[PDB]
Amino acid sequence: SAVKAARYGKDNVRVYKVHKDEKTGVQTVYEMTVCVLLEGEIETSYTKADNSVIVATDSIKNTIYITAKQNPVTPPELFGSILGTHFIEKYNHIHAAHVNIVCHRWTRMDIDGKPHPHSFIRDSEEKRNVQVDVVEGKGIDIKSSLSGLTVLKSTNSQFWGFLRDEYTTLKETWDRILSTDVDATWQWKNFSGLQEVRSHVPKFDATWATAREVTLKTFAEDNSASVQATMYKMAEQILARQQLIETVEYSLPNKHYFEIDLSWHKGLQNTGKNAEVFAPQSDPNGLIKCTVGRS
Amino acid sequence: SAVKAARYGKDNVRVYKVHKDEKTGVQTVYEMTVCVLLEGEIETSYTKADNSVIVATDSIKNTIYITAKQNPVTPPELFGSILGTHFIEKYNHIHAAHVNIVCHRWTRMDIDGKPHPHSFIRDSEEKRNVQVDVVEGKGIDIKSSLSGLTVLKSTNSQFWGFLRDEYTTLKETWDRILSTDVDATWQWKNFSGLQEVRSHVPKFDATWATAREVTLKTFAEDNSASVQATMYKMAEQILARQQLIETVEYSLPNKHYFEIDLSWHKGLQNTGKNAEVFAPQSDPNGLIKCTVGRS
Amino acid sequence: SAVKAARYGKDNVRVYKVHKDEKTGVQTVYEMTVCVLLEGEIETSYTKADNSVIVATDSIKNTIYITAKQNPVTPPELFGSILGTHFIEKYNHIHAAHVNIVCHRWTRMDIDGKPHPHSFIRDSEEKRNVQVDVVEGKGIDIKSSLSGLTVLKSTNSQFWGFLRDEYTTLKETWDRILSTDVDATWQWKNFSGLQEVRSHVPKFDATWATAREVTLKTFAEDNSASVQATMYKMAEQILARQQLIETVEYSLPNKHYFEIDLSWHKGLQNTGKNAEVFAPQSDPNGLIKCTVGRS
Amino acid sequence: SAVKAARYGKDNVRVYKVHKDEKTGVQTVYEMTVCVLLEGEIETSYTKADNSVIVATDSIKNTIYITAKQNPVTPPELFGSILGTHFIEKYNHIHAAHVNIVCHRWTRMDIDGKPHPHSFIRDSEEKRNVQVDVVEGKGIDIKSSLSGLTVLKSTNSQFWGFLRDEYTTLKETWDRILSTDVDATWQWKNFSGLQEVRSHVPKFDATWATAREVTLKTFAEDNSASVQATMYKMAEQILARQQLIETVEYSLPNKHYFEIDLSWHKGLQNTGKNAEVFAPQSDPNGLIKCTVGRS
Ligand SMILES: O=c1[nH]c(=O)c2nn[nH]c2[nH]1
Ligand SMILES: O=c1[nH]c(=O)c2nn[nH]c2[nH]1
Ligand SMILES: O=c1[nH]c(=O)c2nn[nH]c2[nH]1
Ligand SMILES: O=c1[nH]c(=O)c2nn[nH]c2[nH]1
Ligand SMILES: [Ar]
Ligand SMILES: [Ar]
Ligand SMILES: [Ar]
Ligand SMILES: [Ar]
Ligand SMILES: [Ar]
Ligand SMILES: [Ar]
Ligand SMILES: [Ar]
Ligand SMILES: [Ar]
Ligand code: NA
Ligand code: NA
Ligand code: NA
Ligand code: NA
Repeated sequence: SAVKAARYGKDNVRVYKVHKDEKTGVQTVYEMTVCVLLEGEIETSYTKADNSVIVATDSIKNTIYITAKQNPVTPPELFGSILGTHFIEKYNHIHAAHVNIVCHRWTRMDIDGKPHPHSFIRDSEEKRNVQVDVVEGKGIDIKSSLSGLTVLKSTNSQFWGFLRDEYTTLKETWDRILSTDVDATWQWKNFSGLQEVRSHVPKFDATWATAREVTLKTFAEDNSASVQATMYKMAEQILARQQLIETVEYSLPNKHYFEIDLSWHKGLQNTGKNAEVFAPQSDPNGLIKCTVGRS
Repeated sequence: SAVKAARYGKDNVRVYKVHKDEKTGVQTVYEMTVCVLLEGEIETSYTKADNSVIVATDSIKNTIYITAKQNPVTPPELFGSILGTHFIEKYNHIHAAHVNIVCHRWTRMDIDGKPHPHSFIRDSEEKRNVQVDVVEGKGIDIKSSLSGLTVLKSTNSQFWGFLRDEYTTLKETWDRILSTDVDATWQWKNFSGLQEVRSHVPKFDATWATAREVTLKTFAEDNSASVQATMYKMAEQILARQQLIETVEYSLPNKHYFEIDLSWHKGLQNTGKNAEVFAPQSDPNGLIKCTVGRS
Repeated sequence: SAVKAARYGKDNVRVYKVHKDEKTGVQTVYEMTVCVLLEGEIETSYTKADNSVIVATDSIKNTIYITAKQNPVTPPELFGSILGTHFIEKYNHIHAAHVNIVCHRWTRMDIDGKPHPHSFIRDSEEKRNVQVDVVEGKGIDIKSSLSGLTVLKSTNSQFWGFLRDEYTTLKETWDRILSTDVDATWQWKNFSGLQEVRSHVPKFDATWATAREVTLKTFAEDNSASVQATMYKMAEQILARQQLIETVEYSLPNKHYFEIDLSWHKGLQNTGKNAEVFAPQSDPNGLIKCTVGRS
Repeated sequence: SAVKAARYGKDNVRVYKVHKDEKTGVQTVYEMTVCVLLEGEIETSYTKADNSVIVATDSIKNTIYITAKQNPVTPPELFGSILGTHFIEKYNHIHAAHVNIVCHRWTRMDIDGKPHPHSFIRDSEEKRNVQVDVVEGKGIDIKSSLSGLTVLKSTNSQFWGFLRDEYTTLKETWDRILSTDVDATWQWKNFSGLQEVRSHVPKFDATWATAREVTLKTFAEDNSASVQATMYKMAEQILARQQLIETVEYSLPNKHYFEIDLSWHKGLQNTGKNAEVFAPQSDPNGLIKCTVGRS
């Protein structure tokens, strides 16, 4: 047998960084979880117990904290590119660095209507993520995402006109609840290297803001024919709003809220126009995926 | 052998309710998870396979949905009181109903600076909870809480002058990170029954808002001597601002953020006044608890 | 305002210990998660920023590791008793130590039908737990438990003859699935102190083994009238088999498996005697509790 | 813009099936979680609100329960192939069915040393999984796996000879703890369709048994030079033992157990040969991946 593929490194590296403006006393905090996996001429660590080719996962962990000390950790697209570039440049025999970052929310507190200089709240488990693949000779491939953005609308969702056969029980509806956990990913044009990533740094925060704003507005305002039709509208707007993105991907659960027929109890009316009380369904869930690109 | 205590019922009952204003078109959503456990003359269900005494957990589930249909689900102190009162009043042999409610956040979306009439975001995993114990002959005992309120301050936390002996390694500090998940409970004066709960309804939302505001402002503004000293100031203020509360209880983890000595690497300075990059510790954690009452 | 209750210490302390027999080469591993909370004359740490009274949670953490180094970590009732006794004996102003231990399974691997000397599998998420409350002047109160013991029987469960009224939809059944996660606790007679705990050491492993054996055999063999009736028979037998236990407590979810009527599809029969395919329900769940003591 | 890729369906479908031998009274239970995602000529559901092309996720859920009623649910490779084949054959415009199955453990109880006819224990959260991709014109691609197999050895693990530079702090060791959660995947030769999958049905259970046996024996017996070197030995043995597999993939966390220097406390010796008490590290973790094929 032979090694067809291999990658290794350190996962679940928790990092915090603080910025202190000594002039204003304003502090800004950043918290992330980092994974770095390396590829290269490392076959022999698997086949021949040749540890000489292994940059120790412990050393990869140290390198994450050192890089965080010596560079901005924002935007995560840039930090990931710096960290990935370090490994392929430092080590002749390392040819790819795969850097995943989950960014945790620390939103500045407003106390008596003024932003507090050094106190933060985790407003939601919503994440901002990157996958940065730094490949020697093939530049830097960046996927950006937001995930765990949990939303519900109580009307202006519909689902009718779907295929009906001997497997179908679902009633058509012209008025339902729609609730999802938004996972939205935008795939950047290939970058030639760290210089080109740096040249575009402001577009990262901007495009995340756009993706989040388009997601929330389209969800709120679309009189939805389906998850499919609504998610496509989000993707096409994001593409129209950032030329450097090639594709937008959505992965959306349909988190069902079922009507509860109470007519067995004192003729209580709680269906159709009378529906007030619903049973949120933990499982199963619809799962709807799309990747949208330019025509 | 004999039954010394027994309670039974339905846990993890997910409930959603919508209110629709037909004049303004504005919709408001409520989502909770409910547990109801019953006590009474039920020992024979355990000792003698006497199911005649069981109000089926399935029937308790139906009753939660029916009660939500026929009553306001807010504030949760009132809904719990109504639900618990139902069981002890309806069934001669049921003498206690223990109602736990977890309220899930659905915060109205602002789209283009305007509140949306029917679109919501889960803006934190923070919960608002009640435990309502309805006991025949002994009234209604309510504990109200907020939980999952995750906060961090980057400075204006200290920990020095603790006991130092042969078990002590911790360095004194005059400037550290403090981060916690706030679990805060306020225990109401005993209520005689549902009428007395109804007479205090506005105080529930008001006291929750006070508890949250005091928590956030005190956390942000206190130059903290310890978790102990800071949580005590929160509890004090809440007691001073609602005379119908007997006690305020805090349970606070100390979610440690450790400095990282990088001086082994090219003499990099990242401790004391140079500390920028920290290692968030998943475990272990300080756990600090208080119950504060009136002098 | 005044402190009515306070306790503080270190939670989520992960501990591993290995025993190595140098003669046989056989190694034995223990892994636990420990929480120690202290009470005593500590109110001034809350009211007056008086840290002089705090045994640092960091120091409690060190003490857990040192105690594990200097004593057996098994049975957990003994280790907890030793750990708790340390704090109240060492520190004049500490009057109570509350020790919780979760024991993680590391079961020796059988390789080619032979027990391996140093290789282990986590063969369930089932835990063995203790809560050891060491209170100066009032001895040592131990609750022992098994939890996370997940079981299912496919028949020989029934539920009929429960109360039927206008809230009732549940059909009587003489043949259903029963599945639960067993949480079983046995409360020991108060011990005068560490000497008395040491005098009963063999009874801890023996009573845990009895509790587990009775749970499994009674679950498997009882033609169950209800969760209530089955859990009571378990508690009875355990009380009858260890006179040093005062009470046995069960907390059992009813993890519902619902029949699926498929008769709408080509007249497929999948209910009653034809029931083969079921929908496991994540939520809600029955929750049935008992505490059984001696007549 | 345009749809580059799309797939949709139902996730987290919990299924239970029982087999009853009426002759012997022996019952056998199976429990799984199923996901089915469909591809085909469905672009217009996204682009034009054309729901005519949507087989409702609700209908996909019904189809899972009907297929489970009408077919064996074991081995999961076969059930997945039947379920996937159903969608591409039933619907002209559906061209691929992607079927993921997680199999949950229900191990028959031994009561007084005899296997019980209808009582089961969940021995471990270890899963057996399949990914079955049924693609019209391109046959059936099956990945089989075991996951969540949690193991530890207390010695006969080493890690020395790794690269040392200005980023390295890790001490070489000739005797450490090694603990992992095994995720092992074997990729089958492409099958032309359901007939060819059926022709190989016994190899599925056999190859799972082999994979699990090789994993446990190699882990227990290898005097490990690294995770890399040990996982490669497992993969090469599985390939040698089943000709119909093309690749074996392992993904292994290195779940670190750190020594605790206690020499600051009464010169306590707990390092190197004296190491008894360790701190299990929740995070970060080494992550080591390999895909092995034939040379
Ligand atoms: O088995 C190991 N492999 C590695 O790559 C590694 N790096 N640090 N420790 C390690 N252990
Ligand atoms: O065993 C049971 N106990 C109960 O109290 C119950 N209620 N519904 N189903 C039930 N099953
Ligand atoms: O605020 C704190 N309280 C404590 O009791 C403590 N112990 N270690 N660190 C601490 N921080
Ligand atoms: O938005 C929806 N899309 C679907 O594909 C679907 N299927 N059932 N319900 C549904 N809702
Ligand atoms: Ar960070
Ligand atoms: Ar959507
Ligand atoms: Ar609700
Ligand atoms: Ar605090
Ligand atoms: Ar241990
Ligand atoms: Ar039971
Ligand atoms: Ar199944
Ligand atoms: Ar391994
Ligand atoms: Na390189
Ligand atoms: Na009553
Ligand atoms: Na004492
Ligand atoms: Na087809």
